[PDB]
Parts: sequence; structure tokens; C-alpha cells
Amino acid sequence: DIVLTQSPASLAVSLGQRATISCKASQSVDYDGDSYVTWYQQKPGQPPKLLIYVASNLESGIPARFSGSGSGTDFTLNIHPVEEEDAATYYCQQSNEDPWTFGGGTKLEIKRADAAPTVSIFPPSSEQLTSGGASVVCFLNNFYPKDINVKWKIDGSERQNGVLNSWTDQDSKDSTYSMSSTLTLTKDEYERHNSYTCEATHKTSTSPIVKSFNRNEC
Amino acid sequence: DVKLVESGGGLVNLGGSLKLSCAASGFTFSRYYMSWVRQTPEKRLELVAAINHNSGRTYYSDTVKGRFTISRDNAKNTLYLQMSSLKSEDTALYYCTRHPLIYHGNYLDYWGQGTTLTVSSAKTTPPSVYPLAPGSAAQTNSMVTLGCLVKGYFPEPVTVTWNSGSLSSGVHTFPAVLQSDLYTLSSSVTVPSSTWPSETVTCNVAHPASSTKVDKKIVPR
Repeated sequence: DIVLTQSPASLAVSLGQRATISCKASQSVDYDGDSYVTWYQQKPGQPPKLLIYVASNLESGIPARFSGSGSGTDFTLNIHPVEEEDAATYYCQQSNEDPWTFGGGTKLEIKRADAAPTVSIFPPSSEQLTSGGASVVCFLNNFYPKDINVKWKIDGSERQNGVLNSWTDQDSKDSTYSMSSTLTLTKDEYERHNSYTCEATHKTSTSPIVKSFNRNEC
Repeated sequence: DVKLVESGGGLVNLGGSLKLSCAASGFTFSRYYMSWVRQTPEKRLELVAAINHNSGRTYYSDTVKGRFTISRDNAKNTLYLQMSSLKSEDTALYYCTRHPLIYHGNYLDYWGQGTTLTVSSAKTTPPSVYPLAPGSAAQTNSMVTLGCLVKGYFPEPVTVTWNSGSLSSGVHTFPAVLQSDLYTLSSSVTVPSSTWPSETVTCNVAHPASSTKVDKKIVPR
């Protein structure tokens, strides 16, 4: 088999700038005037599209901002200038030897300005407590640098068991990221404490963004 | 225009079996090489199997050789993947793929939408859909955020809508995370504050494997 390793795994490039994605092959793939390497673009929830074939042939319809090159064991994809809708995971595929092999793919993050998350916190619904469960939900929406930190504090005591976090794919419209963090525990556990606090730290603030409610207050 | 639409996927047990289908249109199907390629939960792609225009030649990856069978009917413009002795590792989204003619175009010219395969002992389970509303001492700015918590379902996927589409531009639906053996995800929406009291906001939640569908109006506290 021909292992196809793609570095880096993610790359962040600003609108206008150049992105370059590498595809290194464990053995040579160049069958004479043709190196059989394909590039594919996949937007999340979308099916991949053919970008470039036989190393450097632009497939019909794709913008000239996408180009391909390379020989032997080293291959390369370039996009330049990068524009909004290039947010995607790009793949390289070998096809000179069976089995046809793919690279693990490289995500292209669009680089925009810093933006701080909008944080919101949500008590367990009556309807969940009724079933004997309690989840507290916190939303960190529309932020940039993907990098963040969430602290979940209970009565001013950091807690971490029962916390489930998810990240959305970069936003097509505004290129921001978003995350949810959900603390789960049983109803009885929920009922032994007063203050539930979601704290967010982001490189755009030294002051954490702190959002809380009291189970006892109103 | 070339179009490939695949089907027949869903949950199946270990050792189990299931046949996938891919329906083709917009091109002379009998001329083309055809393949199945699968994408794992962790986004790696792998060609499981391929077949030529006349069924004279078939290829299988070594991990599926002897368990899978690829076929085609040129009259019906359909391709098939017969799977058996299913392993957990087979769990993926399966695309069917067209090859261009004669090393002309790219070695995979066109892909379908994928159909999902889940091999697992765990059982099909619908979700609980809890409403996420702010406490009565809520965040009174120009906009307010609301949500639904879709918890304890299996397998993927779920779909979440808000007022049946009308609120699309302020919705974030977060990818699911797996716990004991159950997926939980969430979904937020933002709406002008001056709207939430007096106006309905409703998350529409469907889970196709269980034919579930529930709509939860978000009610203040």
C-alpha cells in the first residue's frame, strides 16, 4: 500500500492569502507523464468534489485559484487567493496502485479577526428533572481563534465530570466558530447545590466571560 | 448532469448483513467504472470496492474481501454493495462514485450524498428533546438565545429545524457526542428579544432510524 500522509492537519489562512497543502506518499506514484494523484474538496455535510486530477490538471469548472503540482513522493495543492467558501477539508488520493489510497485530509480554516464568544447558560428543564436528570447547558457562540476555555463551577468549585463539549464547523457566512458545553448530573445532585456557573476564557479578554444562575434565586 | 443517490443504510448488528444501492442518472451508465468509498466517523476515506462497465472486473480492499460483493445493473442504472459478517469497523458513510472515461477526467469524477452504515450491538433509541430557555432573570439585550437539548439517541443522524426553517440564519446545531452508547447534541437559535415572549419558537427534531419526530415549543420560566 501507498500511505498518503497530509500535513498539516489544519491550516488557517486569511482571505487573499495563499494556502498550500502537502501530500507525501510512502512510495513513488509517478507513472511517467502522469502522476496519478487526485485532490478532492469536502465541505461539511457535503459530498466531496473533484478539484485536480493527474497531479496538476484543473477539472472543468473549478476556479484557477486552485492548482496542483508535484512528482515522485511529494505532492502539493495550492489555493490563492483564498476566498470565503474554501472552508473545507481537502483530500489527496493516489490511484497508480491498488488499493487506491486517500490521505487523512487537511482542514482549511479561514482566518478572520478575533471575536469574543457570546455566552449563555440554561437551567435543567422541568421536563428533564421530572425524568430524574439534570443538564445545564452553556453556549459560546460566534467566536474566533477556535481556541477557548470553559470552566464549569458548582457553588464555586470547579467541576469536570459529566461535562460534554461540542464544536461546530467554521461558519460559512461569518467564519466564526461556536461551542456548547453541557454539564449533566442526576436530579438529587442538582438539588444539593445553589450556583451553577459557566466561565469562558478567550484570547480577546483577560477577564473571563461568566454566566450563572442560582437554583434558589429569582 | 451526473447524479448519484445512494440508499439502504441504517443500523445492523455484528455479524449482520445489509445491501446498499446507488441510483444513477444524467449519463450513459453502461460506459462507466463505479466504486464504493467509505468515510469513517474520524473522516478517513477508503475505497472498499469497485467494478468496471461490464462487470468483468471487480476490486475489493483486503478488509472487505470475502464479506462484500459489488454488482451493477446497466439497464436499471443501479449499483449495489452486498455486505455481510459486518464488523464495527465497517461503520461509515458510504458514497458511490463514478470514474471518468479513459483516464480522461479524474479517477473519481462524481460522488453521491452518502448513505450511513452503523454496525453496533447497541439499540435504536429515540431522543429526549428538552427545551433550553433562560431563567426568569435572563439576558435582556437586543437578542436572546434559546435552545433544545436532544439527548440519548442512537444511531446518527438527527435533524434539527427551528420554526420549520424560518429561523435558519441564527441557528447553530452542534455535532453529536457519544456517551455510554448514546448520542447527545444541542442546538441554539437567536432571535430578537422583543420577539421571544410574544412569539412561538419551536425546535423540530427528527430521528429517522426510529421514525421519531417531535416539536418542542420553548416556554419561559
